Amino acid sequence: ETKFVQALFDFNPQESGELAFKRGDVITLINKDDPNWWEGQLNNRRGIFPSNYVCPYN
Amino acid sequence: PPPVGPR
Repeated sequence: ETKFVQALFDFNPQESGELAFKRGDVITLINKDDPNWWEGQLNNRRGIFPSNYVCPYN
Repeated sequence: PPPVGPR
């Protein structure tokens, strides 16, 4: 089952390789192995983000 | 909005 998560708050990337998203955005999970930095896809973009900025959606 | 942890 393809897992998703929804953005709780906006997240403006500080370093390269980080996924930018607005609150309410639904992100697709690629990697959830590291408890802090998860990797996902948002349309065209792909990158890591703070897990404490999202919660499950689907 | 919680603080972003160690990179």
